[PDB]
Amino acid sequence: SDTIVAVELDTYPNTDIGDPNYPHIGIDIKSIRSKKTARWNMQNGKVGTAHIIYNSVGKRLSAIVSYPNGDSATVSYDVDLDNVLPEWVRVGLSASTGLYKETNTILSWSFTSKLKAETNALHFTLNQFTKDQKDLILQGDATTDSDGNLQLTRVSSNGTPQGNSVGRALFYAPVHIWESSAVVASFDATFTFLIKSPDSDPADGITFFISNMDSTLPRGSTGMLLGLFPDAN
Amino acid sequence: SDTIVAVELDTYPNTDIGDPNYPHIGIDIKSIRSKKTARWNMQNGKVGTAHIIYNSVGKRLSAIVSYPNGDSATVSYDVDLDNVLPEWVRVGLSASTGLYKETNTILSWSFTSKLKAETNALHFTLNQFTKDQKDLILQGDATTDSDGNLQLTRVSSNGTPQGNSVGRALFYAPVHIWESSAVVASFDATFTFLIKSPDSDPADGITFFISNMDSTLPRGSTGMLLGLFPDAN
Amino acid sequence: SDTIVAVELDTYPNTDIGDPNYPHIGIDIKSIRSKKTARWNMQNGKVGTAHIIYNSVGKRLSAIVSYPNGDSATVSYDVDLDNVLPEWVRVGLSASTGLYKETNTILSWSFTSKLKAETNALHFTLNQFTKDQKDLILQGDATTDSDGNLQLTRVSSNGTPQGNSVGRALFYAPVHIWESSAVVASFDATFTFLIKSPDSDPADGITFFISNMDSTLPRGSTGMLLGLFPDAN
Amino acid sequence: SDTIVAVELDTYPNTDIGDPNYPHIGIDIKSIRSKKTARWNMQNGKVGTAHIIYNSVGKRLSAIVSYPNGDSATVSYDVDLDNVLPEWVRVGLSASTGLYKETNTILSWSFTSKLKAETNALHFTLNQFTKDQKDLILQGDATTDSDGNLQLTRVSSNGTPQGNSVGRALFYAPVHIWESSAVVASFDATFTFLIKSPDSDPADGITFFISNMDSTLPRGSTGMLLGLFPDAN
Ligand SMILES: CO[C@H]1O[C@H](CO)[C@@H](O)[C@H](O)[C@@H]1O
Ligand SMILES: CO[C@H]1O[C@H](CO)[C@@H](O)[C@H](O)[C@@H]1O
Ligand SMILES: CO[C@H]1O[C@H](CO)[C@@H](O)[C@H](O)[C@@H]1O
Ligand SMILES: CO[C@H]1O[C@H](CO)[C@@H](O)[C@H](O)[C@@H]1O
Ligand SMILES: [Ca+2]
Ligand SMILES: [Ca+2]
Ligand SMILES: [Ca+2]
Ligand SMILES: [Ca+2]
Ligand SMILES: [Mn+2]
Ligand SMILES: [Mn+2]
Ligand SMILES: [Mn+2]
Ligand SMILES: [Mn+2]
Repeated sequence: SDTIVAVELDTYPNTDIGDPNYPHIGIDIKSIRSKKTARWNMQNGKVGTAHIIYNSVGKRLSAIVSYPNGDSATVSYDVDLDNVLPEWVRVGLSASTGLYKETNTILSWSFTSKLKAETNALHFTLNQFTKDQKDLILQGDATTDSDGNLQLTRVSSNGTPQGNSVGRALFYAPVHIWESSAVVASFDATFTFLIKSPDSDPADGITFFISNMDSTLPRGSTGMLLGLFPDAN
Repeated sequence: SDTIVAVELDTYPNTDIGDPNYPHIGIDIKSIRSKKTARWNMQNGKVGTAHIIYNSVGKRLSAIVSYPNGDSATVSYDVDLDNVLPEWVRVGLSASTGLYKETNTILSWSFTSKLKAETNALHFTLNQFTKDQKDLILQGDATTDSDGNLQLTRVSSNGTPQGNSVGRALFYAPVHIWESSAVVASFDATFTFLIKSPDSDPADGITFFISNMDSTLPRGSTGMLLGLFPDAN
Repeated sequence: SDTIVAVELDTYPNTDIGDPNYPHIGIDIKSIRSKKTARWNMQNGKVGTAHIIYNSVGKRLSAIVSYPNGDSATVSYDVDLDNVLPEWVRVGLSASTGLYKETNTILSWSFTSKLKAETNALHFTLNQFTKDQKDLILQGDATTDSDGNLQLTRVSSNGTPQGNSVGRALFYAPVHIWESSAVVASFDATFTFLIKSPDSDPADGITFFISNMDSTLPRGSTGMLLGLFPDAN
Repeated sequence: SDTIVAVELDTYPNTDIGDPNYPHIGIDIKSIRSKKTARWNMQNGKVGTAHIIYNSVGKRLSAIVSYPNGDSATVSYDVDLDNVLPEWVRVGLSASTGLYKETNTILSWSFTSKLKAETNALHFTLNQFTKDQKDLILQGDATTDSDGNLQLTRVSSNGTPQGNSVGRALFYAPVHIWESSAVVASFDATFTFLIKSPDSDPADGITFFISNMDSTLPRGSTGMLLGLFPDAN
């Protein structure tokens, strides 16, 4: 059993497991059933930006996703992540397709963790994903293509997405997401993405997630489960 | 009428104007009557650290003050500061003494503002306050001493604090604390301080504050009013 | 007499005052006659990036300018800037036109100064130049337009550049570019620009510069003198 | 054969292999015989700071080490590190004792790498070394003690250093120290250390180093060879 915290860019409504009946952004604390969601107008073929922000003093996990034309969606959830995650974690990106499909392309990814100037800190930014990105752990169908972009889920040589794909990219170094001696733990994550499908109803979405160090893809996690959970509890 | 947002390190309980009956940290939104407070054990003669954190997605102003031995106090307040402050501001530090006194010594001050990589951003750190600090606006009794520390309120050549003192230090450049085109505005401030008095009941406290650009010290603002407000409304 | 250090993007060869017979990048230490230059292929209508880097341990001022297609020009000069500049400075951007013209448009500007975690530090990034940018000091013809870009030299409502223009933009807060107690002083500057002319031989260029605090535009400084020097000595 | 670039804090003069006849700081490019050295007054029992700075435009590797009382030593060497190191590396700290001994205690370590806002970047800061620091690779005698400090070489429960010790600490994630598409590669490293011996002539020193990813401690590298080289060529 992996422990999971995640911000989800859910493009396909699986209303049976709690989804609203539209594309949406959500905050997932140890369950695919988001503790809080917001309506999200996904824009086929456009490059969006997700910003995730957490603060251990305020104990609020906040996320906003937006597109160059302005359209944004925002969700927030009161949660003390020091009561959820282990001391050391890995951070990652995941994505899935199912019966409906889409590109799950990452163009850039940034993360910053700070423990507080006796500050422990970790920060990375990736704007070009080389073929052998030695500081990323790729799982499932995730690969890096010839444009220097990360393809979380399978895409054909044409460029057309495929269904029933799962893929995840984890940063190589573990993250001291909190330590006992800290008065301020905090982190911020940013990624830009390109989701494009022929489907007038694409699937399934992208997430940013935090998990225990040794986390691999749970069996039975494609489509609605976003490569994060074994079931829908 | 200046517009003021402030985190206050209130060392003296003025219970008539809403104070708890102990030293405390508070969040002040356009009034000395803190919207939220927390018990704070001030430690005479020790160097404390204040950390202030705000996020426009979460709309939570959080603050924590602590000492090297660990003792911390934390307060948070839900407020959308985009609905309170003007677009351009100055950030500052203030402090007062009244009938009871204390040193209000600043040893270091950091600020970071980010508008979101089309990011407008401003960040400064001051660990030594030279005699003519050309990037600080000093108001009232504030001066910089021979140890490279900032003395917000008057201290004699001996080193003994004086009463009925007011002093403020504002950063020279205005701060674009938000702009309309932003999806993420956020800021963080940090300062270390040394509060020392012969009084078994020192007064009055230090604040970090944000205000309109042309803000000067309001008349009638010493002691309990912390150099921020003209009255106690 | 202002004291000036500058990296120059010289688009027009004024061979009489030391220029090479091509567009070039140069390092200017208290004289328009660059201490060191490099050939630069300016690309009409494209957005370039200039990166300026200095280190007080290595005592090397380095600059590189480049375009999205890759073409770059690099120049370096051994100089101890602690022996040239005053303790407190302002940093800026300037540009000129003369008999030949060009747009001198700034789209983004970043600066970072660090004195060394007892670090004094100042850092700003400007990606949108609002109409009233309260943290920039505009001089001469410099204004901000309706696209959120900074126009160092005059451009007509059409968008066509004009000749005999001078303009400079200085950051509002002075910069502690060095202090005596430092073991490491260092700074880095970045700006992106758009230079466009109908002229098959545009003029005159853009610079990033450091100067004394009270520096205004010297008389007789347009065209080849880049708004920095009173003469060509 | 590992490829090695290193800044060395050489406390013991091994004059047979090129050392000056005093403690010194040096720049080591693929050989223990420093390309450039500087006199260094090591201060027994005091906490020093080393700052290492490199820039791909200036192609100068610079280093400065200093103590709270001010005494500093500075060395610089013109070298294009893009012509020396592989694309992906690990960064580390090493230290040795031999016939003479000393503590080789690291209290803090920071590193920052930037490829240039299409910036790839990696940055970490470690101010407390927990018992199981999951983001450090420890080699040889390196361990973390009960004060949250890293002990590169063996120290007894008393706190007394031991001779013939070797130890290295490498950051877990590889570092894209340069990529072909970059116009600016650069990095900066900082570490604070405590070197203390009963010996009026302690040995051997601490280094910061960059090496190929799979680098382990070369056989025959203790004492004068600083855990970096197999021989003295
Ligand atoms: C019909 O359901 C399937 O397809 C949808 C959309 O692709 C997924 O959400 C789901 O998990 C299944 O894989
Ligand atoms: C007795 O009241 C005075 O002194 C206290 C403590 O110094 C202040 O809080 C107050 O504003 C007055 O100046
Ligand atoms: C002919 O010279 C004029 O025009 C050129 C190019 O515009 C400038 O460099 C120069 O200073 C004069 O203004
Ligand atoms: C006598 O030489 C030995 O001791 C010195 C100082 O400890 C080392 O530099 C050297 O490599 C050997 O180990
Ligand atoms: Ca779903
Ligand atoms: Ca009070
Ligand atoms: Ca010229
Ligand atoms: Ca030696
Ligand atoms: Mn969902
Ligand atoms: Mn109060
Ligand atoms: Mn020139
Ligand atoms: Mn040596």
